[PDB]
Amino acid sequence: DVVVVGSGVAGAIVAHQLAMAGKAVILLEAGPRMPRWEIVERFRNQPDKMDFMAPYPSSPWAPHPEYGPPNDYLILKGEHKFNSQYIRAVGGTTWHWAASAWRFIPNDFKMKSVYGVGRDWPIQYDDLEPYYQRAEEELGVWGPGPEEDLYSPRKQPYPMPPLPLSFNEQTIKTALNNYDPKFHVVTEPVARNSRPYDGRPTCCGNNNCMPICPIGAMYNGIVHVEKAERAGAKLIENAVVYKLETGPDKRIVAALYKDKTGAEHRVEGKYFVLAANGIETPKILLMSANRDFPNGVANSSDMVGRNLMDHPGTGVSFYASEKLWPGRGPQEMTSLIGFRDGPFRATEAAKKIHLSNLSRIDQETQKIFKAGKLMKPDELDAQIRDRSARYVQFDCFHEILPQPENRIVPSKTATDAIGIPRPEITYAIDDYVKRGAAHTREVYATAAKVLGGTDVVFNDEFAPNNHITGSTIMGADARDSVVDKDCRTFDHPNLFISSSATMPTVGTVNVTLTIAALALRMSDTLKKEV
Amino acid sequence: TAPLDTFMTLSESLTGKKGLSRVIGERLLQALQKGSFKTADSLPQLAGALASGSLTPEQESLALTILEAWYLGIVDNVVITYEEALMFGVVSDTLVIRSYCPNKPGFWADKPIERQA
Amino acid sequence: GKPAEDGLKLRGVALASSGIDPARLYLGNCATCHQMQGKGTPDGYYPSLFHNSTVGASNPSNLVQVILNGVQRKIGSEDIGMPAFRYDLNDAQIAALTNYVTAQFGNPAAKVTEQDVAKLR
Ligand SMILES: *Cc1cc2c(cc1C)nc1c(=O)[nH]c(=O)nc-1n2C[C@H](O)[C@H](O)[C@H](O)COP(=O)(O)OP(=O)(O)OC[C@H]1O[C@@H](n2cnc3c(N)ncnc32)[C@H](O)[C@@H]1O
Ligand code: HEM
Ligand code: F3S
Repeated sequence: DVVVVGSGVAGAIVAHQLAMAGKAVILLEAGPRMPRWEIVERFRNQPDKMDFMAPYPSSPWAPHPEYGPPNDYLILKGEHKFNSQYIRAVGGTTWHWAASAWRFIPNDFKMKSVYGVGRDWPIQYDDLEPYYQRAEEELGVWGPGPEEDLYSPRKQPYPMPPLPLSFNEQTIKTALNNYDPKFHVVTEPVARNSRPYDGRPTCCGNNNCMPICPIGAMYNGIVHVEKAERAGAKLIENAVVYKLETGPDKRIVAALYKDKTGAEHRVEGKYFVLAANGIETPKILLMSANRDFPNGVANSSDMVGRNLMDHPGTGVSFYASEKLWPGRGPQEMTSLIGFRDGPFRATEAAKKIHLSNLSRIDQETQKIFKAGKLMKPDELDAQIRDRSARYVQFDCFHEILPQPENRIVPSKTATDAIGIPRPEITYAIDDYVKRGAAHTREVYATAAKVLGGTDVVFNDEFAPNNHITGSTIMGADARDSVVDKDCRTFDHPNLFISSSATMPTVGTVNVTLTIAALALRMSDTLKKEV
Repeated sequence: TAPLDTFMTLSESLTGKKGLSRVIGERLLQALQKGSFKTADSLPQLAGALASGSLTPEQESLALTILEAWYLGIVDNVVITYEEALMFGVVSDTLVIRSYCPNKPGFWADKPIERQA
Repeated sequence: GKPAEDGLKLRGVALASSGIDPARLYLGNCATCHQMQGKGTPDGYYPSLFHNSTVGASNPSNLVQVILNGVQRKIGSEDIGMPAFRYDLNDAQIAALTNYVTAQFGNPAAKVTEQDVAKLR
């Protein structure tokens, strides 16, 4: 009845829903199923625990980005190299995510119709609010009470309350808040258990969010892949989809995949859900091209792969005047949602700045030793606690406008092991973001002076935040879009896209929650038709 | 008197810690050297220079390595030890270590109890 | 029981390809809670399972029973719970872990659990 490609949070949910509805489902998974226990030990064994893709081996048949060292699986060109990362394995990229469950603020859903830049959504916030909550109820998300205004109107409160903040995050929260209320530093909404929830456990400050929770305390796509199989959904691990086949009713009738060997297989279904990631979903589309649709299925708009977006990050690291001991609790619980909105957003982009609660005794110890000067164990320890306690780091999400010149196309030369053309991404960062980062740097310098910073280091290199969006743009008409407001494709009735690719604007936050909601949206949609 | 007792008591001298696991100390030992003894020796010769007057330049480089081996837990870019890594237990009172839960949920609310102060 | 050290020499060594390696089963499935050595965190919470009752009984049916499902102590408007391992572990994976646990923590003599796992499901 329903054939879901990709077992990432997106597809996982869809499978589960229709699986519950008593519908026969097939979940197609490119990579293999890696169990919790195995992943952790790989990490615990890795020399660099700042490489969050390391403990996830890129299976030759289903390869993915790896920068330790560079496996160059991505062909990058343009002004800025789109060095993002995803995880091809049963459970999706939510295996290594930070579990930061943020809502898009109303104005995000009407950028051009308000600031006159980018593009509007075919839907408005109030349309996704009821689903937003259902997404917070399925994932299990803790978040502040009314007292803290997240500027996303809530019909109902969070299903869980947030555990106390880390001494580090509570100190810097108060320090800045009392300085300027405009910074508006608040408790971050996240999919972390503040109490035994969904049959899972509660956070115990493993401080390992990225690259992985060894308990399940926080949400991992796998949770629904499980619930999915238990509903009756037939999951096929190591089924890398490469082509989609159509019928005269410009409808999709089957999808073909290669197993570990490279042996092509065919899967026939009634409805199709393209639940691959931001780079992989457009690759399959720009790969299933036939005489019926020369420009590639659901690509009559020629917008498939285009309008690719991801928050160009910018951080700052310094040594505070006071001890903070980053590492006691989750990696991130604080977020400076001050410049998420405002008029200027018609000139430079709005950014969400987040304080780093990651252990730095790993890094700081190394930094001392790199000096290469011998010291007695009293002076050594002295510097270890002095450095690792006073270390603070601020990273932020910048918003880049959806641009058609930024695209993901299957390279017409390079190819993967099983011989599938590998993603060739052409990305560049407009001045719209450059100006925003400029003022974003003035906030960093101030945050320093407030927290009595020393050895203040500025990271002015736009870092990838791994939020691939806009590949299969959403719109009103099919001449400048790919899917409608129902996440359905204009070209193919029974083809649905459940990925950040459908998101017109990237906004100022992490998109996963937005994705999970849109997923549940379709679930009710597909559930009425079939 | 095996090339291991020398190392252990040479390590306690540099690390300034007592009760180091000889199980780890041997692994560090193996990795510090090759399949060789050239490293297993000169240890006694070092212990004398250290626990006395001035140290010869390249006699320092040897110490510095033994330190890193114990604290960082990685030698030649290979993880020999992570939990027992000495850098993680110098502010303890309750060991942190990334990938392991110290105490319980709310543990990170109140101010950490700085050690040797 | 007594502190393990079982993983003391298991760090840096690549993971095994096929076959139940009980030693690593505890490391990846547990440790992060009961800690590598099985000592359990200072402020009690998740207890040390080398001086526990269940860990070393005589007939460990009540032991594996926990590994399968977990615990749900809801008392004190601040409830606890050791999570589930019914869907993330096999009857053989569990039984082999149980034998390791008991043997290197409890009184291994009566430590059986030879595919009694399945019957407990
Ligand atoms: C890397 C990363 C990402 C991340 C993050 C931190 C890191 C280090 N922190 C986040 C955060 O704090 N908040 C947030 O909202 N997002 C955060 N992210 C990003 C997040 O992980 C992803 O945006 C999200 O998980 C995307 O989910 P989705 O379901 O859309 O897709 P996926 O998770 O990437 O899973 C894709 C699945 O599809 C399969 N696949 C891919 N290609 C194929 C083909 N050709 N055939 C078959 N299957 C395919 C993959 O195997 C996978 O199962
Ligand atoms: C993993 C393999 C694993 C095992 C095995 C295990 C065993 C275990 C036992 C035997 C007990 C005693 C409870 C009883 O009376 O039978 C016990 C208790 C707790 N556990 Fe546990 N446990 C394993 C894994 C985990 C994990 C991953 C956590 C938490 C993340 C966890 C926690 C707990 C807690 C808490 C208890 C007791 C609750 C309390 O003392 O407050 N366990 N476990
Ligand atoms: S990995 Fe685990 S329990 Fe807390 S901070 Fe990160 S979630």
